[PDB]
Amino acid sequence: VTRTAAHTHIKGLGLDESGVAKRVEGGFVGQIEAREACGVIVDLIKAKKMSGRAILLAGGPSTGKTALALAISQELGPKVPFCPLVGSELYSVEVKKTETLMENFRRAIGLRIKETKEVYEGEVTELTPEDAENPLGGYGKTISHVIVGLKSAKGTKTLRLDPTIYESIQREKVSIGDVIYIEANTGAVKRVGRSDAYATEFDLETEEYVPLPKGEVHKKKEIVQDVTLHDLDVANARPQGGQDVISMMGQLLKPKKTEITEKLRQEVNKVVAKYIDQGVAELIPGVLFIDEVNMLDIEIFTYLNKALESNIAPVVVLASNRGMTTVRGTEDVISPHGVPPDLIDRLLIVRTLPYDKDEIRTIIERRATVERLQVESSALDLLATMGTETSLRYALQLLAPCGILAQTSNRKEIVVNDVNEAKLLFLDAKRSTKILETSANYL
Amino acid sequence: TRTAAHTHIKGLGLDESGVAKRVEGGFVGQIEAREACGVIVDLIKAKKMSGRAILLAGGPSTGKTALALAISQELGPKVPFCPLVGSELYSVEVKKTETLMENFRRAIGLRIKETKEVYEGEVTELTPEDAENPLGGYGKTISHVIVGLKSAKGTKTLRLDPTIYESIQREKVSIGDVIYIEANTGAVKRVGRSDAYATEFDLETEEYVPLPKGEVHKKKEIVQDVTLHDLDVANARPQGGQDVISMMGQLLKPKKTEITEKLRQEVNKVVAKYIDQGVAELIPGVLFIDEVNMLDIEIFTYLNKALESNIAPVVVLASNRGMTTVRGTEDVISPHGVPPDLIDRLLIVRTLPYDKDEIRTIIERRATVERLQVESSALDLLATMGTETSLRYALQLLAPCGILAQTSNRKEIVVNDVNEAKLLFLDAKRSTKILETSANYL
Amino acid sequence: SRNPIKYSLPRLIYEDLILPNYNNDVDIANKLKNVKFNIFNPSTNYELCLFLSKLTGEPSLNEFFRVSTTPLLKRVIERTNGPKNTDSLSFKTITQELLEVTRNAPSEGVMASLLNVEKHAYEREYLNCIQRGYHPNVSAPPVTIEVLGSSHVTNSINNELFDPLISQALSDIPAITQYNMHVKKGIPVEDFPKTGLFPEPLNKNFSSNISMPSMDRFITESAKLRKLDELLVKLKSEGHRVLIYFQM
Amino acid sequence: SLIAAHSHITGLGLDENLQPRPTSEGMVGQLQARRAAGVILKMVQNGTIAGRAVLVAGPPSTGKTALAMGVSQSLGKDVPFTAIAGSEIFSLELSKTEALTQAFRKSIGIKIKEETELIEGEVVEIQIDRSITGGHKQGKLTIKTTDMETIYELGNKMIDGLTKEKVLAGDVISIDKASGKITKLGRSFARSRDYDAMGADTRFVQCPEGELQKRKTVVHTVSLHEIDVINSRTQGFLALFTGDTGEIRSEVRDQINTKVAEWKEEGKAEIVPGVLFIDEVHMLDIECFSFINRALEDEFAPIVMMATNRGVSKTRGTNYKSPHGLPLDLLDRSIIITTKSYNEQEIKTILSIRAQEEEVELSSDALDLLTKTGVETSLRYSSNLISVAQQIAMKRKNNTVEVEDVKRAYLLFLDSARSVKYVQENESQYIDDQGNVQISIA
Ligand SMILES: Nc1ncnc2c1ncn2[C@@H]1O[C@H](COP(=O)(O)OP(=O)(O)O)[C@@H](O)[C@H]1O
Ligand SMILES: Nc1ncnc2c1ncn2[C@@H]1O[C@H](COP(=O)(O)OP(=O)(O)O)[C@@H](O)[C@H]1O
Ligand SMILES: Nc1ncnc2c1ncn2[C@@H]1O[C@H](COP(=O)(O)OP(=O)(O)O)[C@@H](O)[C@H]1O
Repeated sequence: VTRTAAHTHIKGLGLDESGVAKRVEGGFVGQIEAREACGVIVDLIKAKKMSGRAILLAGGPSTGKTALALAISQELGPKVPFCPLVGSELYSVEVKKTETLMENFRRAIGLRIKETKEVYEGEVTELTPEDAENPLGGYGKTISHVIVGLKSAKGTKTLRLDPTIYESIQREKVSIGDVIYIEANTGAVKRVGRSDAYATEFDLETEEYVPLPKGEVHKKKEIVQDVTLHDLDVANARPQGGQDVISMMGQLLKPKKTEITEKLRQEVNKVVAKYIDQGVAELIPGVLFIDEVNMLDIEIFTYLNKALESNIAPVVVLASNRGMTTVRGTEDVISPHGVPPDLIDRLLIVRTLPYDKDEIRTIIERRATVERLQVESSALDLLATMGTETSLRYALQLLAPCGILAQTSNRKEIVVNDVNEAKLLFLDAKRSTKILETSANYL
Repeated sequence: TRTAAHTHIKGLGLDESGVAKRVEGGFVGQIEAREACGVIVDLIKAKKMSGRAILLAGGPSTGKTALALAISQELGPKVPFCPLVGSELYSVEVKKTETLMENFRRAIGLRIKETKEVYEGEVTELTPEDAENPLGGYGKTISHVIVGLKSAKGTKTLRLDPTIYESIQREKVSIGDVIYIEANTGAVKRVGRSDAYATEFDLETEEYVPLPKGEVHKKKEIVQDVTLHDLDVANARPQGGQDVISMMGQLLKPKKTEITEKLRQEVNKVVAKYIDQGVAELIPGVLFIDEVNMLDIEIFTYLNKALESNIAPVVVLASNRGMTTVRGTEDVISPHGVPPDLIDRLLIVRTLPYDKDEIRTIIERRATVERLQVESSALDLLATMGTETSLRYALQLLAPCGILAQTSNRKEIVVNDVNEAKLLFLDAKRSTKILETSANYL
Repeated sequence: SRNPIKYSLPRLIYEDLILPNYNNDVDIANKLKNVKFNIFNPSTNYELCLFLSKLTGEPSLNEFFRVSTTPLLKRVIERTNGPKNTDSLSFKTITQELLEVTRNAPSEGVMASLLNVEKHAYEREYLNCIQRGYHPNVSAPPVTIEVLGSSHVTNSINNELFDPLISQALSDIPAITQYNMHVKKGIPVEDFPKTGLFPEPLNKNFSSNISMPSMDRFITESAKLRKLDELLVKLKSEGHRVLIYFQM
Repeated sequence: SLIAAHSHITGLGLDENLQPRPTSEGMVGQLQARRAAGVILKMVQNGTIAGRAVLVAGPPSTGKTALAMGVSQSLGKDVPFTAIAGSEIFSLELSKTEALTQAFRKSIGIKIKEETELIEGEVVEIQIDRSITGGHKQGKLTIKTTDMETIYELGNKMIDGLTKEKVLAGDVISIDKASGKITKLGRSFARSRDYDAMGADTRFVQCPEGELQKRKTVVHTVSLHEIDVINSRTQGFLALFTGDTGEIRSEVRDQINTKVAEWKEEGKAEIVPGVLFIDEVHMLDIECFSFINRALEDEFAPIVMMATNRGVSKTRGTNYKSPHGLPLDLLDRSIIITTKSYNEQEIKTILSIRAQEEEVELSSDALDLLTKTGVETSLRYSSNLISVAQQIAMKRKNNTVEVEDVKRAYLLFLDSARSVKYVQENESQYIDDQGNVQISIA
C-alpha cells in the first residue's frame, strides 16, 4: 500500500499539554528527558523571538538522534521551514564551504508575503503590428507598437503594447484565438491554451482547450507566497524574469553557485524589513538540522562561531555520536563529540540514553505493526533477544526477510523457524567481523 | 627518411601456424614473448572476445613497447590501436575515470558501408518555370525546376522539386558553377566554378575547381570507418541548430564533459540494431597503456570494474617494476606495481633480457636501417660497450659515430670514431661515478 | 519593471572615470591599446596577418583585427559561413564530415540514424507530453542603477539593457512586417536583421514559469468527483442519458 | 554480441519457494548466497519498503559481481539498475554527495501512463505556409482513409517533421499525437509523372481502411534523476547526455518530490523502486559513508547492495582500520551476505559452463588439467586460459582443445605467483622500490 524506510512511525514528540512526555506516544519509546528538551526548544522556536540558539544531540548509535530531528520537524509542521543537512554537504567544488554554510543558514529563514498582481488575460482576437519608418536604421526596433484585442467573459479590451512585451508574447508563439495571460509585474506571459469557442478535433499539436476567463480583462488579485531569504538572494544574484537582455541571457547560462556578497544580503534584508513594516510580509524562522556534525573540519566550526552570533540566525540542531575524537583539520586538539570547545561553550548538549530489552521489544512491535506484519510472541521474544544481543538496527532490518520467507511458505504469521533461517541467511556486524578474523585470504 | 628509436620492426615475424623464426621482421630473440603476442593477435583477429587484458613485464630495455608496436603492425592500419601513457589519465578538466572510459571507447571501430546516389557537374542552364495556373497574390508560382548538368563525356538536363530553388537561392548558384546533388534529400551545395570561366576577370576570390570526371549520374558504394568515441562526441554535442547556445559553444573552448552511460547505451543499441541489419560491422581493437605502474588505485579499481563490460577491447599493459608499492596506497607490496585483484584478471608475459649476439644483431640492424656503414671491429667494440653499460646506450651512440665519420670525410665508422664518441658522450654509470666523486654539487 | 534594490552612484565617478572629457585620457588610452599597439593591425603587422591568413585560409586579412576588437555576442550573431580556399592549413575533421552530411538527411539512413540518437530518445520516451515539475520561487530583474542628474547614464543603461541588435536576435520579426520590409521597401533577405536565435523550449509547458490551476488537480482532490468521472467514461461509452441532482 | 565475463549468467536459478538449484541459469553452487539474493530480489520486487543496505562480502574470484549480475538479470526489464564502481564518485565537476545523490536518484523509477492518438492514412493535400525568413510556420494537412476524409492543422514541430522524410502527397504515413513521431509506411498512389531526382524505391503499401483516429494508452518509464535534470535548467535534455548537471539545487529536488507525490495521488504516475549496486565500496571516503548513513533514511531511496573483497583494512580519509573497509555505523544499518570459496566440483562446473559459453569444446582430461590448475592457482587464470588454448587449437588446425594446447597456454602465460617467483630471483633486472636497477648484463 505505502512505502516505509526506517522511519514514518514517528509522528511527533507525543507530549501532553503541560509538556510532560508520555511513555508510548507518537511512535516513541522512552527518551523522556530528551523528548521534554525537544519540546522545550519546540516552544522556543514557536516563540519566534530568538536567533542563534543551538542544541547538540549526543549519544551512541541507534539511540534516536535523527528520529528526534524528524520529530521536531513534524511537530513544527510544514509551515515552518526545515532544512535537513549532512556534514558532507558543505564541501562543494563550485564554491567555498563558508558560502555553502551561509546559504544553508539563509535557507532556513522563511517568509510569507501577500503579493498583489496585475493580470491582463483573455482570448486574443486581433494581432496587428505597426511597422517602423526606417527598419534598417541601426538603432530602434523593427516595429513601433502591437495592437492586441483581448476579450474575456463580459469584457473586451484593446491593448497597445511596446515592442518589449511583444518579444515575450511572440516568444510563446501565440496566435489568433489563443487565450493568454499577461502578468504585468514582470512582463512574463503564459500561453494558456486554445479556446473552445472554435473547433477542437482538428489539431495535431496535442493541444489543450480551456474556456473563456471569467471576470474582466484587467485584474488585481492577491496571491499568498511562501519564499525563503536564500531564494531572494539567488534571484538577485542571478537575475531572471525581466524583459531585458541579461534576463534572457541568465536562463541559458549553466547554473553555478557564486559567493554571494554581504552587501546583497544587507539590501535583501532592508527590502524585507520594509516589506514587513508595511504590514505585507511575515517572517517565519526555522530549523537547520546538521546530522553528523563531526564530519565538519575546523574552519566551518570557526565560521559557525560567527554565524551563530548573527542577528538573522536560525535555530541549529546538531547530532554527533563520538566520545572523545580529534577534530578534523587538526592533529592535537582532542574534543568531545568531535566538536571544538569554543563552539561547545555556545551549545546546549542534550543527552540521549540507550534502550533496555523491553523497549527493544516494543520498538520491534511498533515496527512490525507499521510494516504490516504479524509476528508470533515467541518470535517477538527472539527478536528482543536479537536487539539486546547484537544490535537494535539488525533486529529492525530482519523483519522483512522474515516476512518474505513466511510469504514464500504460504503463511502470514512469522515463527521462530523463520527467524532461525533468517539468521542462517543474513549476518550481522559481529559475526562478519568474527569470520573476518579467522580468514584465509582477506574475506 | 626519419627514424626514431623504432621503425626497424615490421610486425612480429611468425611463420605459418607455428613458432617465431629467429631473425625476421626486425626482431631477434624473445621467442616465447613473440609467440604470446602472436596468439593474442590471432585472438583479436577472431573478433570474439571482449575485456581480455594482458600484461607483459620485464626489465628496462627489453622490448615491451617494441612488442606492442609489432602487435599494432600485425593487426593492420584498419583495426584501431590506441597508444597511451599511464600519466595521461590524470586530466584536470574531467575526472580520470571518464578519461579512461574515453580511451576504452576509442579502441572500438566500426565499418559502415553505404550506397550514395549522386549528381554532379557544371551548370549549363538553370531556370524554374511557372505553373500553367498561377496562383493569385504571389509572384513566380513554380511548378518544377529545370537544371542542366555537364561533366566529362556526360551532359544531362533534369526536372527538380520546386522547393530546391529556395536552397539554390540560399547557395548562390548561377550558370558556370559546379553543383553537388545528392538524390534523396535535395540539399544543393556549391563546389566552385569551372576552369573555362577562370580568366573572365582580373581580380576574383572564387576558386576554380576543374570539371568532374565520369558521368553526371553515378552510384558509388562508399565505406566509412568511425570509432565509437567519435559517435559519442558527435551525439553528445548539439547538431546543426539555430540556437545561440550552439554557436556560442562553437566559439568557446571545447571543454571535456562527463559522458553519461545513457548516451553510451543508446549508441550501442542503435549500433547493434544496424549490425543486425547487416550494414555496419563492429571491429574491436587494442588499447595499449605502457608504464601501467603509475596508475592511481582508483583508476585500477575502475579498470577492475570496466574489464567486465561487453564492449571492452583488449587492453595491453607494460611495466618494469618488481616488488613496488602501488601509487596512491602505502602498505601493499605488489608485483609490477599492479594490485593483485587486477593482477588476477590478466595474463603475465615475461620478456627475457638479451645476450652478446642479440646485441650484435640489434646494433647491426639499426646501423643498416640508419643507412650507416660500420666495421666489424667497431661492431664488436659496440657490442662490448652495450654489454658493459647499456643496450640503449649503444643504440644512442651510433649517429654520433656517423657524424664524426662524415666530419673526417669517411663513409665508414671506425674504432677511433667510436672511441671519440665514448669520450665525448657519457652513460649513466660514468655520470653517477662522476657525481659520487665530486664535492662541487655535480 | 524595476528592481527594488537601488545602487546609488555619485556623478563624479561617472564623469571622471568612464566618460572621456578634456581632463582625462580614457579615449586616448583606448586608442593606444586597441588601435595603434594592436598586433593584428595590417599597417604595422602585415607579416603576422599574412601568416594567419595562410593558416586559417581567410579571404580577408583585416578579419583578425575585426574579431579581436568586437565583443563575443556580436561575433556570435553576425558569424557568416564564408567560403575558404582549399590551399590552406585548415582541415576537415572526421566529426565535421559526419556532421555536415547529416544536416538534411532523412530517416532510415545509416549516418542519419547513427547521428541522431538524442532525438530518438526524445520521441521514444514521450518528452513532448510531460508536465513541468519545478518552477522558481522568486524572480527578479537585474539591479537598477540611479545617478541623480545624468541623462547619459539613463541612455547608456537603456542601450545596454535593451540592445536592439540583441533583442532582434533573440526573437522573430512578424510575417506581415517581413512582407512590408521585403517587397514594399525593396530590402533583400540578406540584409534582414538576424532573428530567431532564442532556443526552443522542451515543451509548451516549459515555455514559461506561470502555472495555471490544474484541472486534473481540481478533479482528483475530491473523491466523489473522481468516482463520478470513473463511471462517466463507461456511461458515455454505453451511449446513455444521465441526470445528476445537486443541493448546492 | 561479444562474450564478456558475466555473459553466461542469465538469471538466479531459483524455484518458486526460493530454493536454488545446483546448476541453473548459469549459476552453480553458492546456495545460501543465492537464496539471500532471491530474498533481496523478492524484497525489491515487492516494493513495500525502501533503503536497505546489503553487503556482499567474500574473497576475490568468488562470484560477487556474478551474483549482482544475476540479481540484475532476474530483475527483468522496466526496473532501473545503476551499477557503479567506487572511483566514479570523485569528480572535478561534482561533489561526492552530489554524485551519490545522482546515483541514488537514477535507481528510483517513475512509470507514467499517457493517452496518445494514432493517425494513419493516405495523405491528399499538404499546404505549408512559411514566412520569408522561414521561421514562422503554419499550414493545413489533408489526410484520408477508405471511409473517412479529414483535414487538420499543423504546428511548427509537425511541419519540421514533415519536411524531413519527404512526403510526396500520396504516401501513407502514421502520426503519433503525443510522441510526435512521423513514420512514412510507404507509397500507395504509385505516381506516374515524377521528377527523376530522388532514388525513391518506396514499398507498395495499401491504403488503410477503417477509423482514421485511434485512441491508445501507453506507458513510459523515467527515473527521478532525469526529471531533476530536465527541470533543472532550460537545456537540460542536452545535459542528460553531456553530463553537465552541476550541483542541482535542493529546491528543485524537493519540488520534484512534491510533484511526483502529486502525480502518484492522481493515478497518473506510479513509483517503482530499483537497485543501486556499488562495486568496490571500500574505495570511498568517510564522507561518502556519512552521507549514505542519512540518505538511506529517506523515502525516495533504492535498495543498495555493495560488494567488498577487502579484509580488516584502513578506511579511506581516516587513520584506523575497520572490518570490510567500512565504519561501524554503516555496518550497523546493513545486513551481510558472506560468500564462500569453491571446491573442485564447483570450479569444474564453472569451467564447463564457460567453455560452453565460448562455444569451445574441451576434452575430459584437458578439463581435468584446467580444474587442477584452477585449484592450485586462481579460478580466473584457468578461465582465461581457455580462449588462448582454443586459439592454439585451431593454430594446430583441429577443432578440439587437447592437453598439449592447454599445456602450451600454461607455459606461455604466467600466474601471479609464478611471476612473483620469477621476479624474486632476478631483482637486479627489475626496478626496485628505491629505483636502483642493473641494465647492463655484465
Ligand atoms: N524512541 C524510539 N521509538 C521508536 N523508534 C526509535 C526510537 N529511538 C530510535 N528509534 C529507531 O532507531 C533507529 C536509529 O535512530 P536514528 O536517530 O535515525 O539514528 P541514531 O539513533 O543512530 O542517530 C531509527 O530507525 C529509529 O526508527
Ligand atoms: N627483440 C628485439 N629485436 C630488435 N630490437 C629490439 C628488440 N627488443 C628491443 N629492441 C629495441 O630496443 C629499443 C628499446 O626497447 P624498448 O621497447 O624501449 O624497451 P622497454 O620495452 O623496456 O621500454 C627499441 O628501439 C627496440 O628497437
Ligand atoms: N556462482 C557463480 N556463477 C557464475 N559465475 C561465477 C560464480 N562464481 C564465480 N563466477 C565467475 O568468477 C568470476 C569472479 O566473480 P567476482 O564477482 O569477480 O567475485 P567477487 O565477489 O570477488 O567480485 C566472475 O567473472 C564470474 O563469472
